[PDB]
Amino acid sequence: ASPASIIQELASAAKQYENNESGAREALIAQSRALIASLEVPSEFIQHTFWSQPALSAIVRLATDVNLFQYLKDAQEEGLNAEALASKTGMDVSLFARLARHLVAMNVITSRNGVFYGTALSNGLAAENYQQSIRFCHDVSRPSFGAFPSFFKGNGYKTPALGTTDGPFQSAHKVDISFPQWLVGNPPYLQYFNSYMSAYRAGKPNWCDNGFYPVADRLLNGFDASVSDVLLVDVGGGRGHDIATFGSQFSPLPGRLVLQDREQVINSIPADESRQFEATTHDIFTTQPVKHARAYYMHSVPHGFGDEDAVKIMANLVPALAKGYSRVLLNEIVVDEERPVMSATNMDLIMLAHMGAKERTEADWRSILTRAGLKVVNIYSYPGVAESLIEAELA
Amino acid sequence: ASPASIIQELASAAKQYENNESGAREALIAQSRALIASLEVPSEFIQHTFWSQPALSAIVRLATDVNLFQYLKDAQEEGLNAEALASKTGMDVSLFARLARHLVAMNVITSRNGVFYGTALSNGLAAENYQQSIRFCHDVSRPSFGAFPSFFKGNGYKTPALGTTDGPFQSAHKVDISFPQWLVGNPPYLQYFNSYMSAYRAGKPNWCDNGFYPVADRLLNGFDASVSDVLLVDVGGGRGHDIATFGSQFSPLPGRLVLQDREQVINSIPADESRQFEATTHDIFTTQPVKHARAYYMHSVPHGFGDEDAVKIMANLVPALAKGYSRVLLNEIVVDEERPVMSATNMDLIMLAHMGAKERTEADWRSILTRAGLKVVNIYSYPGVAESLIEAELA
Ligand SMILES: C/C(=C\Cc1c(O)c(C)c2c(c1O)C(=O)OC2)CC/C=C(\C)CCC(=O)O
Ligand SMILES: C/C(=C\Cc1c(O)c(C)c2c(c1O)C(=O)OC2)CC/C=C(\C)CCC(=O)O
Ligand SMILES: Nc1ncnc2c1ncn2[C@@H]1O[C@H](CSCC[C@H](N)C(=O)O)[C@@H](O)[C@H]1O
Ligand SMILES: Nc1ncnc2c1ncn2[C@@H]1O[C@H](CSCC[C@H](N)C(=O)O)[C@@H](O)[C@H]1O
Repeated sequence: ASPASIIQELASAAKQYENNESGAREALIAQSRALIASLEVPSEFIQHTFWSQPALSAIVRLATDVNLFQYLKDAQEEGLNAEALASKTGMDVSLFARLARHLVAMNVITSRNGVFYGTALSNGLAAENYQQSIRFCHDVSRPSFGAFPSFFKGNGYKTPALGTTDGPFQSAHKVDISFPQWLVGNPPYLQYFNSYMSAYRAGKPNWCDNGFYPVADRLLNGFDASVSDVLLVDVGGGRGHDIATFGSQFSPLPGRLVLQDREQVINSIPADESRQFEATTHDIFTTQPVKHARAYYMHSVPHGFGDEDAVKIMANLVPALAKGYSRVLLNEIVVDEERPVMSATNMDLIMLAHMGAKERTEADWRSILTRAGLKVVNIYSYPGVAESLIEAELA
Repeated sequence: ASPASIIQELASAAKQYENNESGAREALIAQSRALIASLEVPSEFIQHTFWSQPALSAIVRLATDVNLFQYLKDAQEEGLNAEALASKTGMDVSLFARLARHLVAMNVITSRNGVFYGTALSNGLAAENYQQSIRFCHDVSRPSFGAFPSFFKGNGYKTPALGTTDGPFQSAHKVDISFPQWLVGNPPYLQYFNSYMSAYRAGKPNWCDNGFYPVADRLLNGFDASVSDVLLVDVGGGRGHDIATFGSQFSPLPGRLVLQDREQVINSIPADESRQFEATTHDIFTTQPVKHARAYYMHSVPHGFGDEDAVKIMANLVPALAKGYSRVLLNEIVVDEERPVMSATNMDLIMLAHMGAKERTEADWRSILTRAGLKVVNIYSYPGVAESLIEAELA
């Protein structure tokens, strides 16, 4: 596509974005990246990919060590000049201004008349969960990507056979243990990971939002407390950010909300008297203990496991399902391989770089659910959202 | 700026780009990046910065090990499917398709009906100098950026005092020697660097192009073979790509073209009977041996050196200058600190990450030239071009 036609497509998406159509924001972003790619000469592609972005990642990482985004957030509309910010961060003024000016050039913060100002982005990055996301990605994920060329050359350009212990993660970090075992052994990155799970897709429409999955019609309609008093179990739900969002959207709840994860995750949940869920320890590789709930929900859980393990994770729900009553709700990326998109290839390579795993096509998921004893009822998607919602049931 | 106003600015730049105005291509790219930044939520910024781009750098690096861009270039409009390309590259078909699909999603190659196709970008990246640029950046530059957070935390957030031996480069690569000494000791990266110098700003208007520096009026007009038969000396000109471009644009030449660089650079220049320059060894830290030439040109040379060394590099030209006749032409970035731009902060952080050096403001350069014994005549710039052209003369 020529730049001329992409300029037209971009103008068309801007109209849809002004009219507030679903997915138009993401489409406008996608047209902009296509436009850049159609105009950039290879030397500019080299500079952006290999200079601007590694420098940007490093400075953003450095920002979380010196409290930079928090200070700019506090300054609000007044901002701070380099001398004030260097003094607050304990940095050489000259060094600080050079790093800050790259953030300005990358559109992360703004600058006017020698004063630096926070932005919606940088103010958002000031939050603790984004701070820990940045540290995790730069300290843990980045070296694994850096190891891809040499790891795959050494392994003969093969897909990791075991996934767990024979991937680029193990080579980058010079261990022979799995990524989950590495996290348990390497504080503070396990708790950084748990904060990260509330940030990696934040601000995107959730499965239970309007026009995505019909929660009311499929779950609340026909809820039967005589079958079970449990409305929804979130299997592997982290610190509970997804299940809490569910409860706030469908209150008063007709039944209980049960969060299931690892003990170290459950024990890190901060106290809250307004909590609408019960936090419980469960191992996804044992049989589901909550029997006959109206819904079992998983989000980004079996995508981190090979086929044999994914089948076990789904099969372990089967003994708990009430026939004709219990829904299985799998919130995962469904890869369309004829239409590759960043949101799907991103997570795919993240799975390869940490778990040695992969994102799956619709035929892939159907095969896994069938081997588990489940059958697909319907698959729901939403424009601009990475994940689909697969509703399954007892085969 | 709201997205609405940026959409308007983008439409205005597209008109200027259609009318072929100078710098309009770069301006259109800049508006697109601003638009993306105004629409992206922080989770998408995290995914792009810390997932998409490190993965993209790694795959592009892997591509140079398996000859991928060259194969797609050879396939021309027919393209290749994953099975054909995996067979040619010696890669697992599944592994290859996942990596290739990320290149498609990042707009580096295209895909239709399961067939992958080269692009202007990927076909350009197939050239040997871009191949070696990619290896240099991923193997040498990338680790240095990755070391920024921990290096500056360890050094108290100070500008490298010596620059040469006390910077993030030394920490990333675990040496105590300077970057130039490291290159000499680490084949093949020195010759990769020399290929890289012909790629890092290729495709951009040169200083001697129309509407930039008036070569004809300032140099050719008034050329005097009785003063010297040398028209232009390129001091530190690499393998000669800049001086060869000069000769092809201003032929028949009234005087000689002299290239000066390190012996290992001169000795790597491939033979060419149509060569219009004389390749000669010279050390920029000794007095200029070519006396009274019409012009002495440097491009991206003193920007890699601290103030004391930059002064010496410029002062070493002074004994060779013919008063009233010899021009000094310094082709370097001139940083406008009130208006930060990617092309200037990019190179600034590259200087920090390799040389422990920095890009300079106009007042910075004037101070250096004055201490060297030179005075500025005029400074020329061009829309969208990173470097300016400072014409100096004997003070
Ligand atoms: C499915 C898993 C990880 C797979 C994954 C993701 O699901 C998501 C969304 C992201 C990444 C990731 O690796 C990532 O890096 O960014 C986002 C399980 C990882 C295991 C534990 C933390 C348990 C440790 C214990 O034993 O207690
Ligand atoms: C000014 C120097 C480097 C400074 C620099 C650049 O001028 C440019 C354009 C780039 C980088 C860079 O480091 C870079 O990384 O990307 C582009 C001199 C480096 C020394 C030698 C190669 C001599 C070795 C011997 O002794 O023979
Ligand atoms: N064996 C196991 N038993 C229970 N939970 C597990 C588990 N292995 C991994 N998990 C959990 O699976 C989750 C995967 S990350 C996804 C978290 C959350 N559902 C979200 O999308 O935001 C983590 O919370 C992790 O602790
Ligand atoms: N002491 C020295 N004497 C001569 N040349 C030197 C030198 N130190 C570094 N150089 C040269 O300075 C150049 C800097 S990189 C710039 C290369 C070229 N002018 C371009 O812009 O494309 C390299 O070619 C390097 O070999």
